[PDB]
Amino acid sequence: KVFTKPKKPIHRHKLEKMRALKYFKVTENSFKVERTRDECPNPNCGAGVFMAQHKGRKYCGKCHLTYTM
Amino acid sequence: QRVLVKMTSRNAKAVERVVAELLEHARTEKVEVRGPVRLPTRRLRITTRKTPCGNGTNTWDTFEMKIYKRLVDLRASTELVKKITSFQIEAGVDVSITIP
Amino acid sequence: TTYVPKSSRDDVYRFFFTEGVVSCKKDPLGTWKGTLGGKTFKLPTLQVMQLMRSLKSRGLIKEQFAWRHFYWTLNDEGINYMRKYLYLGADAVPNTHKV
Amino acid sequence: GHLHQWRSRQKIGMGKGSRHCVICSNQKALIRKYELNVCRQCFRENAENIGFVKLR
Amino acid sequence: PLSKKRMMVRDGVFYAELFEFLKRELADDGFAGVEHRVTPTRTEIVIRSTKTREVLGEKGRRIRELTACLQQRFNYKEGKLQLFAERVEVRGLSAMAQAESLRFKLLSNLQVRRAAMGIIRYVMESGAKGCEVTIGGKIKGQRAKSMTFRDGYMIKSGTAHKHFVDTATRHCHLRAGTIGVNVKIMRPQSMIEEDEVLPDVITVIEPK
RNA sequence: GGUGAGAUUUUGGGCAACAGCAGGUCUGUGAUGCUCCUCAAUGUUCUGGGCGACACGCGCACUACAAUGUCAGUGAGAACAAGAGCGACGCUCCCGCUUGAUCAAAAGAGCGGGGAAACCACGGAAUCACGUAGACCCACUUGGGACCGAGUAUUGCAAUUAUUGGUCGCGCAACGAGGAAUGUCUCGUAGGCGCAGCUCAUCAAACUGUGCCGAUUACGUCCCU
RNA sequence: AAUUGACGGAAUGGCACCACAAGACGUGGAGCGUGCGGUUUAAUUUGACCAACACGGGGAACUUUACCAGAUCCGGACAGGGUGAGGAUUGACAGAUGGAGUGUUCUUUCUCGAUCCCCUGAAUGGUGGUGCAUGGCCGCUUUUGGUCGGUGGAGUGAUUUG
Ligand SMILES: [K+]
Ligand SMILES: [K+]
Ligand SMILES: [K+]
Ligand SMILES: [K+]
Ligand SMILES: [K+]
Ligand SMILES: [K+]
Ligand SMILES: [K+]
Ligand SMILES: [K+]
Ligand SMILES: [Mg+2]
Ligand SMILES: [Mg+2]
Ligand SMILES: [Mg+2]
Ligand SMILES: [Mg+2]
Ligand SMILES: [Mg+2]
Ligand SMILES: [Mg+2]
Ligand SMILES: [Mg+2]
Ligand SMILES: [Mg+2]
Ligand SMILES: [Mg+2]
Ligand SMILES: [Mg+2]
Ligand SMILES: [Mg+2]
Ligand SMILES: [Mg+2]
Ligand SMILES: [Mg+2]
Ligand SMILES: [Mg+2]
Ligand SMILES: [Mg+2]
Ligand SMILES: [Mg+2]
Ligand SMILES: [Mg+2]
Ligand SMILES: [Mg+2]
Ligand SMILES: [Mg+2]
Ligand SMILES: [Zn+2]
Repeated sequence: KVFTKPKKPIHRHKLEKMRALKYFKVTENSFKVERTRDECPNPNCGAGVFMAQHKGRKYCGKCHLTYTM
Repeated sequence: QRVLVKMTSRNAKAVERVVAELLEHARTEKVEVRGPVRLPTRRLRITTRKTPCGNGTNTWDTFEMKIYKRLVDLRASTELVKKITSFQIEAGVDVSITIP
Repeated sequence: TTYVPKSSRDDVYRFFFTEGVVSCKKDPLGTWKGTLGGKTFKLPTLQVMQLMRSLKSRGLIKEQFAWRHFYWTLNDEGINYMRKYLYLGADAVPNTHKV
Repeated sequence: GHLHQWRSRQKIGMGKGSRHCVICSNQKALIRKYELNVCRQCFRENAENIGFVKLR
Repeated sequence: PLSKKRMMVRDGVFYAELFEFLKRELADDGFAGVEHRVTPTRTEIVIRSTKTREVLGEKGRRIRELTACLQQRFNYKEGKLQLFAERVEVRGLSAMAQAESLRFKLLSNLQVRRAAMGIIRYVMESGAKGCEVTIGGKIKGQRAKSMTFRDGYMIKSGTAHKHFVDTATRHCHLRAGTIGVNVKIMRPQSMIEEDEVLPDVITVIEPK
């Protein structure tokens, strides 16, 4: 009846407002658009999936494939 | 031993009518038959306590199922066998045809 | 596992309307199989139960149960709802409605 | 990884906990003879329809 | 290939489940039994009923719904299962039909004695040799009891009474608890085989 | 008494009226009224413990206290039954014959059979028998096998609080026929002896059946209940 | 004062190896297996006291499991209000945290894309209680020979005859 421990928090999803403004850079060079992230080489993922680029590793959201520097 | 016809059922009367009328078709065509063989009859048994809770005198129930089997041997050409056994079967009788 | 993707919901609804009856087995570790003119599809048993439970809370489903098995049938209100949802023509009816 | 843990032991499929009565899903006092898998209380009610008769 | 004794058990288990599914579904309609037969081309199932039109439904909608239920449950191939409906010649000689009719009357807030006497009177007019209706539960206030209503002949011992007496039991769920009803009907002629005499009746033929 | 395979409900079962009991079961059910909990849950799942823990009292079994025996050999000999499609390309159950084997049991491995009157199987069960010219000789003894130590193989995802089998030790643990009291039983029965099914991945001193050897006493009474 | 039961160390006639007589083999004394009580325990889950006690088909390693110490999930449908494609929400590699080299939660930033999320009602599930609120089933009274109307007779009547 007495727990003697702090209550479990619940995770909840962190919101990145306008997250799609990153991953894309446009230059005047009519504009030229290039991607600032790398795509997952896994065949099942495709060209629409990006890599997390953590501080020290690159991570895929769905395949969970990781590349460490 | 060209064709073996095996019939099994849980109804004694039903399995006898199927055997008798099958012999009727064979005789009406004049195909030789080795007389029907009455294989041993089997009894399946299950014994359980009568009570649903386990109180009182320990009494038991015995349940039984009887299975009857008959065997008929026919020596006839290929297309003749299908004609002989084409008739419809009563409910609850299983008929199998085997070529040894 | 009770989180139903939209694609699976549409396939189950389309199978339901075409046949008019869906039968399932009460088993948490189970898989439900169905076909839509060939092209068989599968989804967990828990997702099928969630979709039918929501439909039954609304007045669109009749339910029966016997020997660890569900039996679901669409009624007239459910037929109307499924027609708007799937964007079918007003002349469309399930099977078992055709002689 | 909570879904990998959700019903891990029930997925193994061995012992008394993997068998259910095919009528009521109870796990106590099953009749496994001839692969019936019916509990002893449900068998007495459905024995006539299955085909068992009290004679002796 | 399963052995013969395993196949016989499997057929009995299939029939018991089909019987239970039909009596739950076809409750509130006259349900009297089901016959199942296997043919080389398909499988035929005949449903006996007192209200055949209720079983069939508009056109054949209800009977086609029942076919779709069974086909999916037992993985029957398309065109390999067929269902039929036939009517009972005498409705009043069916214990299953009478028990479900009594349960409907009790749910409709009727007096226990008046409801029971109605079923017995109808059965006797139908041509039965005897009838027995038993009701038990909280018929009065807060303390359970049971009543019985009888008419005509009835036999209770031996084995021959199973060929002549038809019985059925049902549960009625009222707002204060459950009430059970049991109906027994003694029929002329045997349910197993016709032209069968009673076990202890001797007749002497008149001389020519 | 006769006739008879059988001579009195033929012998064993199953079924079994009318009235009841505050007998048992809400731990069988998608039987069920009121009531309680209901998102740090009395729902559900996962990990680990417990249900068995031990100064004692009681019911029911198994093994004995030995010679009408124990041990070691040889001989003949039954019935009821059972057996295979989730998780790992078929398979998954039950058996037999070889081999392992130029050296224990228990294993392991090849080749086959059976959907069961077609395999196991000519179904080599244990009491039993033997003129076996076998061992022991009245003692807690080669009676009895509790308790405990050490090595091994198998079932299982997991064997410690020993799963089970097999091997060598321990046998100096009681026990030498059991006070008052008390159970069941009348003919293929009592008692004795094993075997199968069931529960079952692995475990039967239990229960449900089956056969084998096979008696003494009574054919009455209302003294006790 | 009468009637029906029950009872009597009051009579009459019968019956039963769950009674005895004539006997057989045992149990009660020993070791051990199992069930019950008690004691112990975080917990040793619990029903039942001739007609409970190898009974609940109850020979429980995990599961079973109902008890104890902890950790997860929503399987709270549906209705109303609110956030919400300028993103409501799901999942997760690596490091710490938890017993836990398959995100329980935290740091980090990818993935999914209206399936949810927060609040209020309601609803579900429960081997939770109550068998003295019940149905069904079973045991026992009770292994013996017993039970009931219709019409008629007797009695003011309860009742009796049959
Ligand atoms: K209840
Ligand atoms: K116990
Ligand atoms: K005791
Ligand atoms: K037992
Ligand atoms: K007498
Ligand atoms: K008794
Ligand atoms: K009761
Ligand atoms: K009278
Ligand atoms: Mg009679
Ligand atoms: Mg009789
Ligand atoms: Mg010895
Ligand atoms: Mg040894
Ligand atoms: Mg030893
Ligand atoms: Mg010694
Ligand atoms: Mg007086
Ligand atoms: Mg006595
Ligand atoms: Mg003793
Ligand atoms: Mg008694
Ligand atoms: Mg054990
Ligand atoms: Mg646990
Ligand atoms: Mg629970
Ligand atoms: Mg429940
Ligand atoms: Mg009660
Ligand atoms: Mg009650
Ligand atoms: Mg009671
Ligand atoms: Mg008795
Ligand atoms: Mg009178
Ligand atoms: Zn990827």
